[PDB]
Amino acid sequence: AKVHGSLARAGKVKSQTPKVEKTEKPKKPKGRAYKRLLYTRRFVNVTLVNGKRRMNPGPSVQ
Amino acid sequence: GKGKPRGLNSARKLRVHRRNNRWAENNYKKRLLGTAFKSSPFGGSSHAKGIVLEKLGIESKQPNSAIRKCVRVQLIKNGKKVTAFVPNDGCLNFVDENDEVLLAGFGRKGKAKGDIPGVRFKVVKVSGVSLLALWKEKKEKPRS
Amino acid sequence: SVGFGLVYNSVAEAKKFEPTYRLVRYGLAEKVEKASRQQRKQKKNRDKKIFGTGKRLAKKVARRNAD
Amino acid sequence: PRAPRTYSKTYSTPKRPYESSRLDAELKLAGEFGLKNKKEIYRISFQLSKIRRAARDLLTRDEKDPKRLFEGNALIRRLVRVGVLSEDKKKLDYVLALKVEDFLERRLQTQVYKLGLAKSVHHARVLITQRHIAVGKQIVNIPSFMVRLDSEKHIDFAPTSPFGGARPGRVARRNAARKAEASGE
RNA sequence: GGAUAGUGGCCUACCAUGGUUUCAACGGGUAACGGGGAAUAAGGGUUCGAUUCCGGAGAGGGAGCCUGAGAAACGGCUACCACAUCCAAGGAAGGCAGCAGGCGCGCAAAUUACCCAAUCCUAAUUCAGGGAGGUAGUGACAAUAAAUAACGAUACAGGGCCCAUUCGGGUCUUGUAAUUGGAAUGAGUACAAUGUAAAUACCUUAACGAGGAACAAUUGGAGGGCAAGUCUGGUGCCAGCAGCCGCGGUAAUUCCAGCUCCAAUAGCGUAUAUUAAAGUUGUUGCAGUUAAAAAGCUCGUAGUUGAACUUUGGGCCCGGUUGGCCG
RNA sequence: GGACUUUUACUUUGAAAAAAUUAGAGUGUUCAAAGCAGGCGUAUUGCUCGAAUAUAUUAGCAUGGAAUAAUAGAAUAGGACG
Ligand SMILES: [Mg+2]
Ligand SMILES: [Mg+2]
Ligand SMILES: [Mg+2]
Ligand SMILES: [Mg+2]
Ligand SMILES: [Mg+2]
Ligand SMILES: [Mg+2]
Ligand SMILES: [Mg+2]
Ligand SMILES: [Mg+2]
Ligand SMILES: [Mg+2]
Ligand SMILES: [Mg+2]
Ligand SMILES: [Mg+2]
Ligand SMILES: [Mg+2]
Ligand SMILES: [Mg+2]
Ligand SMILES: [Mg+2]
Ligand SMILES: [Mg+2]
Ligand SMILES: [Mg+2]
Ligand SMILES: [Mg+2]
Ligand SMILES: [Mg+2]
Ligand SMILES: [Mg+2]
Ligand SMILES: [Mg+2]
Ligand SMILES: [Mg+2]
Ligand SMILES: [Mg+2]
Ligand SMILES: [Mg+2]
Ligand SMILES: [Mg+2]
Ligand SMILES: [Mg+2]
Ligand SMILES: [Mg+2]
Ligand SMILES: [Mg+2]
Ligand SMILES: [Mg+2]
Ligand SMILES: [Mg+2]
Ligand SMILES: [Mg+2]
Ligand SMILES: [Mg+2]
Ligand SMILES: [Mg+2]
Ligand SMILES: [Mg+2]
Ligand SMILES: [Mg+2]
Ligand SMILES: [Mg+2]
Ligand SMILES: [Mg+2]
Ligand SMILES: [Mg+2]
Repeated sequence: AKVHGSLARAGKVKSQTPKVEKTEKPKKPKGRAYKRLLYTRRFVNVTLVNGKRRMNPGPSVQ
Repeated sequence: GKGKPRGLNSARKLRVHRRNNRWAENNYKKRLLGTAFKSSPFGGSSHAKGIVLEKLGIESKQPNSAIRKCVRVQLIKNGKKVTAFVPNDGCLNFVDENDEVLLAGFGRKGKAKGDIPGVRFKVVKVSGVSLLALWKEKKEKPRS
Repeated sequence: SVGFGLVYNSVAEAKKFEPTYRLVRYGLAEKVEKASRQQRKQKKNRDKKIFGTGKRLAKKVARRNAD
Repeated sequence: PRAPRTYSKTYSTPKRPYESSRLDAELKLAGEFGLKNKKEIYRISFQLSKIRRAARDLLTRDEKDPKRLFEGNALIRRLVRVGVLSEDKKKLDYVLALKVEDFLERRLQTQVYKLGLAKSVHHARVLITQRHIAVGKQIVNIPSFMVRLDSEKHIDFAPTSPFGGARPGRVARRNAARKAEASGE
């Protein structure tokens, strides 16, 4: 339909999100060590639950 | 009955009546008539490369609303004119006029994708570098 | 380690029968110094152009410039 | 115009990519056998599929069939010599119901755990891939060795490597020297 | 009859009017060399095969011929056609779909390197020659193996089965660290030897080579399909995302980002093609009243298909095979 | 005793057949993809198993079968047997 619409705000949001650098962190173990982690972590210690168990809960319900 | 013949010596018709009806099968017909080589902007080839004629701001179909930012391209191999979507935020500032870019399809089988009309190709490279790289600042556009 | 070994009845029937690279590995033969396959070949080809001794032909040549 | 040095691939991936069921089961096998990635489970999961088919087919022949016999016993015979097929599940019917771990059990890695040596399948790995083990006179640093019956009682530390005589490593030997040139004189 | 190595309308002379076709001739297309074979795995099929072996063909396009046992040969010649090089302007010379390399084309493909040591071929010939072949180089085409950490110590929580009246508490083993401890190893680097035609790498091995800014793994994703956040900050139907449904107009689980989380991981994503899923090509195995589809009607040729009946029953011999029981 | 289907289709069993690939047996390439090697011993002059097998559904050839389905034959007897 219309095909020559405005190009003047190309890159609007990317150029206007405040940059913030990533925090450093201890390296995470790569390879077999990771699947070890993941195994003992996901089900052996068993952490947070709900009757379903939850991988990534932001600050809980409380 | 079943409306098709069963006769031990009916191979002829079955062999033929199926050949005769493979034609309502789209992909088959497209493949047999070589549409890919004939109509299609690319050769059939997965990718093509052309030159950027103008920046186009194409307005999205309903119920959406935006300016979809595209480019008009002169495909080098047959000088066909085909318009292409520049993906990601403000990457239209990465391609210029007379710039030579690489286009590829939309995964949608030559049909157009999403709310962008008449566009069926994406811009994967410009001036020989990747687009993703230009965007994620892994590289620089070579100084034309 | 595992390899392969030969012991020739007499040193003589070795020198004859052994391939000439193991010969030089031992010292039992000299490392012939030659021009590379290319230099060789290219000489073969420069020669291809000449009919006869050429020790004739350089007389043909030398005649033309001394006058 | 030579001769095509042939090859084939050892694994296969699952048709449905995101079965959290299978994903759960897999991970268990990863930490209960100290595995590296899924391909190590995939490989065997492929392996197993070819066996059961081979079996499946022969089971469709007649019994006393020349082919079934030569290559039914053959199959079983191999599956026994390795520790996968038990001493009297030696039929074709049992090779079908043959499960996965049945294989994964017989890994060098799991075996090094299964008799002292390691105390941990993960210890067991980093030990194997470091010349710290030998089946007979043979040093073997592949976690996936598959230990055979008559081979089982020959998996000992190496003639080299501190854990088996002959020198300490070079981190021990590095220490004996730093308690030497300094405090000594 | 002529010609041929030779049959034959192969060619000629004469004589006849024959030869092929709805069981698809003839003509057209092919982004067509044929096959061995490849991909896809319930099956039946679908798709691919320029390309490691066999066969055919061609050497810029065509035709012609010499030599020879063999060529209609092209790293042979002759002519025309198309390119096109040297030149003292008279003349002369070239044919990479051999190996390298260059230009062009394009999304798309490596060194103008070493060598006859192997494999095998040629010749007058154990010797000579071989860009056949082999070697190294470039090489994330595909394929295989599978490092990126391992084990303690300490102090809390406690899986603590208990003892048990109570901050009482047996005692291994999970879980946590701006807390410590020594052990191990090759990626490399490198005396040597090995490997090689000479090298190089692999195999082997002295002297070296692990504590975080390292020896620091990535790729994509986190609404549904689909595994994993309704956490924070940004933007406000804009920028942008989204195969598909859809997300964005001020508290965005879908955009831009930080944090965390998921998946596959030395690999992960995108595009085009194809195959499964597809019983959406259906022989197996679909559909046709109203969803797409029974020709208005009947005749009828090719085609497909087409009732039943003709040695049935009885009676014997011979040597065989998994099972009864047993050692 | 050999030859023997009026004329066929069908089906069985074989023959002549390529290697590589495929399926598949043997073999510890340190595992594996591979490879087709290898193994035993007095290892001071040795011994020794291998390098199988399956697969081709067209057509042709050979062969066992004759159910199914086609096909021929005595009617102006111009019939059959000897
Ligand atoms: Mg819609
Ligand atoms: Mg003739
Ligand atoms: Mg005639
Ligand atoms: Mg006529
Ligand atoms: Mg056509
Ligand atoms: Mg062609
Ligand atoms: Mg083809
Ligand atoms: Mg081919
Ligand atoms: Mg074909
Ligand atoms: Mg071609
Ligand atoms: Mg030719
Ligand atoms: Mg050319
Ligand atoms: Mg000659
Ligand atoms: Mg020619
Ligand atoms: Mg040439
Ligand atoms: Mg030639
Ligand atoms: Mg070339
Ligand atoms: Mg050049
Ligand atoms: Mg490119
Ligand atoms: Mg490439
Ligand atoms: Mg040679
Ligand atoms: Mg020679
Ligand atoms: Mg001589
Ligand atoms: Mg690393
Ligand atoms: Mg470190
Ligand atoms: Mg990430
Ligand atoms: Mg996010
Ligand atoms: Mg999703
Ligand atoms: Mg989910
Ligand atoms: Mg928000
Ligand atoms: Mg059928
Ligand atoms: Mg239907
Ligand atoms: Mg209708
Ligand atoms: Mg009609
Ligand atoms: Mg009937
Ligand atoms: Mg002796
Ligand atoms: Mg027959």
